[PDB]
Amino acid sequence: NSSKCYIQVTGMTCASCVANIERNLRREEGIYSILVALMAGKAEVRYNPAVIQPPMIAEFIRELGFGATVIENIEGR
Repeated sequence: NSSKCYIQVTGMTCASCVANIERNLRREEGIYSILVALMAGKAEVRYNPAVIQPPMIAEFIRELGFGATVIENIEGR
């Protein structure tokens, strides 16, 4: 637990969209750190799959109409 989940978002280029997503994720009960790989069109959340659960993270992004796709790596490396 407390690991990295990778995400990609179909509109990373939309500047403030990532900043919105950051904040949104930041609050969530299990997120220790937000996404940032706008640079190349990825997102990297430090998440804690006990409370939150990875699909709920993905849902959270999709709420603002963003086509999120999610790559959970492993529960800790």
